[PDB]
Amino acid sequence: MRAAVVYKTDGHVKRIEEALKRLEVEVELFNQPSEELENFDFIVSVGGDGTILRILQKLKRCPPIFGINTGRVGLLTHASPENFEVELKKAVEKFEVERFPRVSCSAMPDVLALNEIAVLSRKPAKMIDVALRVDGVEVDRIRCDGFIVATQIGSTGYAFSAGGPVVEPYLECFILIPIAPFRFGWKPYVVSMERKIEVIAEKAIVVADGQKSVDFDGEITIEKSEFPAVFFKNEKRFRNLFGKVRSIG
Amino acid sequence: MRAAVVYKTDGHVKRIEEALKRLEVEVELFNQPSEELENFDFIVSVGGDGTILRILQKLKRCPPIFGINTGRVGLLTHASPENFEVELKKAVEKFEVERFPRVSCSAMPDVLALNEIAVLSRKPAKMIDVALRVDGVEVDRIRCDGFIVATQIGSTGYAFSAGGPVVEPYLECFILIPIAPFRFGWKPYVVSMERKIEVIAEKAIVVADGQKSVDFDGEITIEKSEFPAVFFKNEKRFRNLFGKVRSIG
Amino acid sequence: MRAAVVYKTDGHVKRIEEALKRLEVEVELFNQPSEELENFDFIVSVGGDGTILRILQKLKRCPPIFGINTGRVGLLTHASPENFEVELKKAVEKFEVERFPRVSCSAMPDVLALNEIAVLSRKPAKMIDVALRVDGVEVDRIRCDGFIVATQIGSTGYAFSAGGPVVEPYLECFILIPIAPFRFGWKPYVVSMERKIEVIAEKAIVVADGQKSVDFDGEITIEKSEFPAVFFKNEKRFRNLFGKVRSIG
Amino acid sequence: MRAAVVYKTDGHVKRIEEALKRLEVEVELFNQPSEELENFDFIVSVGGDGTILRILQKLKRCPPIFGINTGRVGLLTHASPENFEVELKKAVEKFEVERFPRVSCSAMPDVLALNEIAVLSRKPAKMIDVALRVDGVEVDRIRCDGFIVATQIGSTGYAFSAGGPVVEPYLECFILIPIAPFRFGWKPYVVSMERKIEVIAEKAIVVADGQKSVDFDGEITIEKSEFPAVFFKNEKRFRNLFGKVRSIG
Ligand SMILES: Nc1ncnc2c1ncn2[C@@H]1O[C@H](COP(=O)(O)OP(=O)(O)OP(=O)(O)O)[C@@H](O)[C@H]1O
Ligand SMILES: Nc1ncnc2c1ncn2[C@@H]1O[C@H](COP(=O)(O)OP(=O)(O)OP(=O)(O)O)[C@@H](O)[C@H]1O
Ligand SMILES: Nc1ncnc2c1ncn2[C@@H]1O[C@H](COP(=O)(O)OP(=O)(O)OP(=O)(O)O)[C@@H](O)[C@H]1O
Ligand SMILES: Nc1ncnc2c1ncn2[C@@H]1O[C@H](COP(=O)(O)OP(=O)(O)OP(=O)(O)O)[C@@H](O)[C@H]1O
Ligand SMILES: [Mg+2]
Ligand SMILES: [Mg+2]
Ligand SMILES: [Mg+2]
Ligand SMILES: [Mg+2]
Repeated sequence: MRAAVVYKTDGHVKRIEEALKRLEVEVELFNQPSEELENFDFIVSVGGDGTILRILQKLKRCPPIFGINTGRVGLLTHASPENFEVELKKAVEKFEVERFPRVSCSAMPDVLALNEIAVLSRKPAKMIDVALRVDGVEVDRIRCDGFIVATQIGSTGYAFSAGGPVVEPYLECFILIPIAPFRFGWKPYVVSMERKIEVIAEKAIVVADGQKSVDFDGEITIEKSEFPAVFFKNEKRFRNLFGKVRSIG
Repeated sequence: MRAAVVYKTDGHVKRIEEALKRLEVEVELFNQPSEELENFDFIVSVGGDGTILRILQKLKRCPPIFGINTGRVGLLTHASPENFEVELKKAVEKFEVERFPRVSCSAMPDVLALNEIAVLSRKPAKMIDVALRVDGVEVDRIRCDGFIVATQIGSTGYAFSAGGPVVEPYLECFILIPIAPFRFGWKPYVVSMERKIEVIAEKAIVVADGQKSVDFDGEITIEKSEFPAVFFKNEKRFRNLFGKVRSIG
Repeated sequence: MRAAVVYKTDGHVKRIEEALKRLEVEVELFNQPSEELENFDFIVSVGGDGTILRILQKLKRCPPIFGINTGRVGLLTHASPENFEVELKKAVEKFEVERFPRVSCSAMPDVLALNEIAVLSRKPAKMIDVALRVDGVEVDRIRCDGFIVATQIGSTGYAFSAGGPVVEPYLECFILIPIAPFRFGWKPYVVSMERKIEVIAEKAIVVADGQKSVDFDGEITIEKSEFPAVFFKNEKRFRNLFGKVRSIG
Repeated sequence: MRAAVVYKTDGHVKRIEEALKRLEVEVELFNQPSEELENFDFIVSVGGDGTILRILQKLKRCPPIFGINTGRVGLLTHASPENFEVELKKAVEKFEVERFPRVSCSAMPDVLALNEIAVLSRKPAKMIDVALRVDGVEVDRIRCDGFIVATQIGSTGYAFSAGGPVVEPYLECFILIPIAPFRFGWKPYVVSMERKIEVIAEKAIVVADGQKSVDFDGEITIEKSEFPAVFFKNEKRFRNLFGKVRSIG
């Protein structure tokens, strides 16, 4: 097999390359994410969750990702630098994987998002008027700094900061939530990911996973794509969720 | 067919009975629900959502319920008194139903809940220490006035008041949320309804759907039951959710 | 001088008694608070914040209180058991004090509260309809589990749990906030403590500082009293607030 | 006297000018705010609250402002276009005024704010790391979209949208609150307006009342200024607050 090792910082990389060599895996090193990562049997990401999001932005078909967490919280990672070798051995030898859905947005045709699509004001400290439609029916209209359409994996990201619920990773859904809504009452809405979401706003920008962005005016449609994020199986993902969330800062 | 008409107040009853008589349905009137309601082909509830919850408290096997809303919000009802005949005719003639899961609780055998099981302090204005386990793993411990385990149908009830998300009726899940938690940070958790929930607390009471209560100490288990709530299909349930929620008060 | 030492647990008391004798202060020991505490030059509380609230419940005229924290967070305390001697000596030799307003409630004439007056449903898991008036004008009506009228000192107590803001101890105000409000929109209100607050509710109970309660129906009036809680000056009160708050749980 | 009439829209201006003429007031019309407005006895603003904020940005010494609300909620206005002549007459004849403090920030000397100073990320969807100091002590560090330092008048503006409390206009304080904080726990802080606020952030912009803005890096200080906003007395300001807030959208 051949693996790609993607690292934001140079630390721990020689060690990981050595461990992979013991597993009879050929290694190629990447200091930046690349679409060439599609040509590998699996990917080892060294960094936090953002490294993983930036890797995913290069992949349509996704080789399974193994994350070694040097960042902050590491909801998408599998191991720490202090003990990754055993978990990596398990992952390569069993080769069991999990798939989580990614969403596409009509404003950025070739871009996929694991966490969220956010619609924001082009100008900080100015609001936009956002209308939300789900399966063709207008369900809300609200003045806000922006509006988030997150997956369940994104429930612990931007949506969390905006006041959203923590949703377990195996419950497929969208979380629909405004950022700084100028209204007396508002609630996050949690809907089936099989539904079509439309967000309508003028003078806005759309951002996927905090990485890629574009101006738009009028309507954008957001729907589940055919190209999920693929990770090695983390048997502790549900258990670890609650502790990791409490450490978010 | 034979239908039971169950009413909180006697207003509108005679006209609903005459409407059923015109549909060639035999009618029996009930001023309070009873277990006898299982013997009918369908049930027409005249009242708000609480009337429906009280009807369900008496039903294991559930004949389809049609709700005529004389209450405040009416998330579980199908029509208003001003225009119910057309919708009632459609309901009886098509006889299409929807089933929503109910949960059971180990402290109260033979009691089912559509909205929530809530564990509260026995002493008002006094907190209880609550531990929460999901599929056998302790995921949180928190001091609070009480703790709610809600279905998605219950997301617009007690869980809503406690600060929970609005969840669409066709996404099956539990919402796990504290009432007045004494902690710097906390979040609602949304998990699969296939999971087993355990709530552990001393000096508490457990309440199903705001209707039935028992004192308990120690552990209670909450799980999906085999006996759902059955309603005639409301083709506008999803569309109506958003406007109805905004009117909550 | 003579000091009362009030303790919830038996443990650290002999140590505190010896420290006071070295400061030439006669000591009397109390396992429970009583009205006799008014007859002392000052009071040393050994416990958490609840022990201080229970002391205050017995005091109209309030000798200065010095708190030694054996409870959880201790916003009302001055020192810990591990190092209290130097702070106690400074407190007594300087005898500088701080006064924090307490409020009274028309339902319980001789009862005073430092944190809050709370109006709650007499029936567990059932809402009450609460109307709120400030300086004679009805400002809100809401269905809720209860309603809190807190001082700024109470902003880190029940009001905090209900979702209220943290208000610094030297900004005199009321925080008005519902517990589990069944409404799409609601906000905590912060008003001058010179204003008269009226809460109107049927089938309710009123509770002062989580300690003393009575059933009531109709209108209660809540206002600032002439008998503040008196503490030795804590020079680090403002500074310590933020760290202590982050530790609540 | 001489009055300036400032108008966002040109609709009711002729009506207002003729009314001032009846009160023997010399009128000068302004299509937009100018520092020349300082040279009038009073100012009549035709528009919503934003028009008033833009007028104030051009004023150090503030002639009393009378607001005619063509906007949406109009917390700073005194009358609607349908009935302004009676309230305007009372204002000119009694000439009773109210002063509300404005704040300055060190990044923009000579710029004053009535609602808030907000520190925001320069890039949408990108967080900044913000440290907050009050009277010289660091009281929080948080990753967020931005951070708001509001006056009590600003409690119904950006701070409101960010989840802050509603504070009555006659209780002077700062409300310190993050916008979309990436942390498990957070609270708004309400502190005395006598305190000095320092916000520290890199790659940020500071914005006064949603109008004037500048890039900054490092530290900014925010303090109460000597130049309040001056309005004609609105006898119903406290009473109207609660209804106006509930209509915010
Ligand atoms: N308040 C917030 N504003 C923007 N993004 C947020 C916020 N809170 C959580 N996030 C999450 O951050 C994710 C992007 O993570 P990322 O690691 O790229 O950003 P970062 O850690 O702040 O800094 P950098 O992009 O430079 O690594 C988004 O997908 C979003 O879900
Ligand atoms: N804050 C709250 N406290 C208790 N229950 C709540 C609250 N908010 C919403 N509810 C919902 O109310 C439901 C009970 O409905 P019910 O109609 O019996 O209550 P009610 O309308 O307040 O009382 P009643 O109908 O007997 O006059 C519960 O299942 C719960 O989901
Ligand atoms: N969720 C909550 N419910 C009730 N009280 C709360 C809550 N959160 C904070 N408090 C505060 O707790 C105060 C009472 O403190 P007290 O020490 O008596 O309670 P306790 O610590 O829970 O019980 P105890 O000390 O008897 O073991 C109240 O004045 C209130 O301000
Ligand atoms: N979510 C929000 N984002 C930014 N400002 C907000 C927000 N919610 C309320 N505000 C308030 O809006 C004020 C600015 O008012 P302003 O009238 O200029 O904005 P506007 O109503 O969006 O109109 P416009 O941007 O065209 O001038 C700020 O001082 C702030 O207090
Ligand atoms: Mg990052
Ligand atoms: Mg009811
Ligand atoms: Mg206690
Ligand atoms: Mg405006």
